[PDB]
Amino acid sequence: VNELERINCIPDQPPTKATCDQRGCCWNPQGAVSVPWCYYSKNHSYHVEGNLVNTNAGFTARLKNLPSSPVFGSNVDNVLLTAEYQTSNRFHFKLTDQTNNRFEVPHEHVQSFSGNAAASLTYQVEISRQPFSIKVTRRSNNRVLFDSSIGPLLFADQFLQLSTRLPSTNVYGLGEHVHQQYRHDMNWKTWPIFNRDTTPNGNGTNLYGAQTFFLCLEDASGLSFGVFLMNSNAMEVVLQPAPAITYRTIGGILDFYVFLGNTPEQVVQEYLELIGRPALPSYWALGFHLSRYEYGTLDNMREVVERNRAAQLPYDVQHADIDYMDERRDFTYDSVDFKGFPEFVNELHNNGQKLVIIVDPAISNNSSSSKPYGPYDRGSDMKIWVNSSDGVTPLIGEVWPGQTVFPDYTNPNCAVWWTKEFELFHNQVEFDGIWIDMNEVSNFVDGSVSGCSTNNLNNPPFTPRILDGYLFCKTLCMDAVQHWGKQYDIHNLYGYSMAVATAEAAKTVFPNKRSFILTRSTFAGSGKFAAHWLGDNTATWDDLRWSIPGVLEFNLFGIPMVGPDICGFALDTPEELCRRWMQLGAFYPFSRNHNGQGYKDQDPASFGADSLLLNSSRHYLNIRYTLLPYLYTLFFRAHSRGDTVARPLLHEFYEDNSTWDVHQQFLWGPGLLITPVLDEGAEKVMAYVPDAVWYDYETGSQVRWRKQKVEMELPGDKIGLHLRGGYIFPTQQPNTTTLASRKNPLGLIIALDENKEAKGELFWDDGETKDTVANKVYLLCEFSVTQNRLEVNISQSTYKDPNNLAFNEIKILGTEEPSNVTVKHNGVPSSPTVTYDSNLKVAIITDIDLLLGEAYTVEWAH
Ligand SMILES: *[C@@H]1O[C@H](CO)[C@@H](O)[C@H](O)[C@H]1NC(C)=O
Ligand SMILES: *[C@@H]1O[C@H](CO)[C@@H](O)[C@H](O)[C@H]1NC(C)=O
Ligand SMILES: OC[C@@H]1[C@@H](O)[C@H](O)[C@H]2[C@H](O)[C@@H](O)CN21
Repeated sequence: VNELERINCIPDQPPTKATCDQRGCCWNPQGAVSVPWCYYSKNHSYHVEGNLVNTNAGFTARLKNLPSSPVFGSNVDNVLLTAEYQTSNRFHFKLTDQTNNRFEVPHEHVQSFSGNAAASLTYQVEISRQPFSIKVTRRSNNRVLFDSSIGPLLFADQFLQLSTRLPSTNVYGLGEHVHQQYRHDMNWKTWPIFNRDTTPNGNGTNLYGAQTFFLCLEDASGLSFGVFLMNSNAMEVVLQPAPAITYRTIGGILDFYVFLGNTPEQVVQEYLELIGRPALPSYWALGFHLSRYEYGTLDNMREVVERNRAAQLPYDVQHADIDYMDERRDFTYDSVDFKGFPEFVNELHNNGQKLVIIVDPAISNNSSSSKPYGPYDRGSDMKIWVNSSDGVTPLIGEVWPGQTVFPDYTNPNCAVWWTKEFELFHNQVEFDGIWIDMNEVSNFVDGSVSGCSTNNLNNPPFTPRILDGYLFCKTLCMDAVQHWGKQYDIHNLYGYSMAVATAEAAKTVFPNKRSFILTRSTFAGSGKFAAHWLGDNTATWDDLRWSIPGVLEFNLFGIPMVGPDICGFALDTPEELCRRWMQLGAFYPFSRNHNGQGYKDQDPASFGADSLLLNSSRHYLNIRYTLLPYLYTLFFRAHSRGDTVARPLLHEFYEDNSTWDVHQQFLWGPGLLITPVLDEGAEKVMAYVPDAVWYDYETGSQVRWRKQKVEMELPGDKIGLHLRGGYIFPTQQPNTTTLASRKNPLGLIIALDENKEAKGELFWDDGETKDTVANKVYLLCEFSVTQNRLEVNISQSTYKDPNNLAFNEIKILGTEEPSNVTVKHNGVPSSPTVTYDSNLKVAIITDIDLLLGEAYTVEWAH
């Protein structure tokens, strides 16, 4: 056994020969650092008993345990393998207990399979009998993708483990963590996964969400595949240089999906096809959001709002944190500190702005005849709380308002209750969206106000290396009881269930509107319902750098609307950091400056009406807003097809191995390259320029760099922004709100490729109605340039914007001087103004009016 291929048989303690011998494993203390001294023997685990049986979907096999040591308790003697050839690109297999029903994730989107095996499979499945192994190969090149034969199958009631070899070290995914880099360190590394209230820092702990998806780029051809484990129990993922990955979980079942694609993007599309594509957001959510913990008073909030508005900051959304509430209790506001809250809501609305309020799951149990608290009374009446293990008594914990009960969002009735609470509150404060927080669920006491009983749920035979090392730390007892089951099994599903229930509530509170939901805790599929922010970061240069892979990873998980707290939540933010963070932050798909309690102000206009920071912030935010039709179309593609929004360079340039570990730059979709300065004191960035024609966004000039590392000069007022030749970018003159901005003239940026051609698209709908895509009430158009000719084609034309929108400017990059510019509408002509910069090779066509929704040909000569 090559030492990189050793599968650690002692994950639970310092390795000894005595434990090694008791477990029947192999002992060799002479490897390098982290090489397991004790590893599994070559035969051990399960064997296929009898023949595989063909089914309509695929096949089943009976696996029988080869007796061995009972290390982590009650082992499963007869295992059923059920394999389903679900589509040409998606293989599904599950290992279950043959004679006992086990917990299986009650996912809202994913349905059980009742089909016939798909035809024309891009993969082949090979089963070995003695001992059991499952292998999934790519048919085209027989590349082994999944191969369990590197280690055993382990299947005890509270310890399940399967490993797979990997075809490369190009592995991206898993969460929620601060991985610091984007390409996984396949050196010996364990990542624990269990939804936990913890700090995203340099420690690499489990965080707020649970994301088992990873994608592997096989080689420079782009061939890629992905793996998803459908399991909501505590677990860890062990990575090793074989290269190999081991999933180690403490309940449920091993329910695996293997996705094949021809590109990394297609793998993400295959994954999101299964778990659920992200919601199309409200167009205003794409705007800049402003927030802080503890304005303290409405007057303080109003003062921040008005200095930023006075600064002409693009600024769509104001968030109200727990200081709006009466003593930190849901569905109230402070009648003294926040007196006039409803009038302030009207002010926001009249300014073209939106209010997002924070809401917490945990509900104060402090209610009496003399001082009723409605949310609690109404919730008790309905019996929708999480119960202690007796199954009848609501579990009592402690969060912001003191002692609290916790809604059971897995109960359908709880969503009815939750909806009515929002209905009643909306009648008082007309908020536009909801920020759901602390929904892991988080508890200021461990378990409950009286702790948790010592038992196998609260104290299991094996605990993954989760922060603190106890499941119940800062959350509910594992034996707590809910509709979908015991907390042990469904803990990782609380934030997901809460997002589902909050979207249900939006059906009533915001009829036929998308609204906006921001969630802390997530599970696979939460993007269908909500955006995410990366939690309680810190105002440091490390945190600025770590933001990028975290953003890219959530785009793989199908939560493309993701970003950090710009400028850093904890700590006073240095001006230079916040300036660079705001430059970068204008390009996070979710863009919010948020600040923790008590720290110095970090809202852009607090640095000075004339400061370099405010000026730069406004500049790059005006650029973000200009490119909102482009961003919005990318979200339309993420919603309808499953594309990423913030995208790794390698997803576009996978043929180029120099892009495989790039995590300090990213793309918006296929065509905009963002290069932030990420280092203190720096006015330069060491950057990678991919294999394409690139144009400086502001000047339009073609860079001379192609396929190489560069020192990009980026003074304190700049971030690198380049447009990819070959792409057409729809724009819209910006305003301080998207309400206003959406009524402005549009533009096209045509960045020509080496062949003087370019292509693009634009999606347009009302920007807020739910179902516009499903119901085909939208405009979709395509732009193509092939020497001397721009064509605007209309493929879907069932929405006409009432604001007479039209492209009134076309900027062509990398062009020779255009002459005789003709504009035809269905072949019918019809002279635009043409301005030309011979040094830069930029033409701008103005005095033109291409109505959104109409087909045109713009023609020119040279
Ligand atoms: C919690 O207990 C109440 C009775 O107090 C009951 O009506 C409800 O069904 C219980 N919920 C669960 C998940 O057992
Ligand atoms: C920008 O928005 C304001 C409202 O705040 C509006 O009055 C103004 O006319 C808008 N700009 C354009 C170009 O219409
Ligand atoms: O509402 C109080 C704070 C917010 O300011 C913060 O963004 C959020 C984090 O999840 C925790 O720090 C708790 N929440």
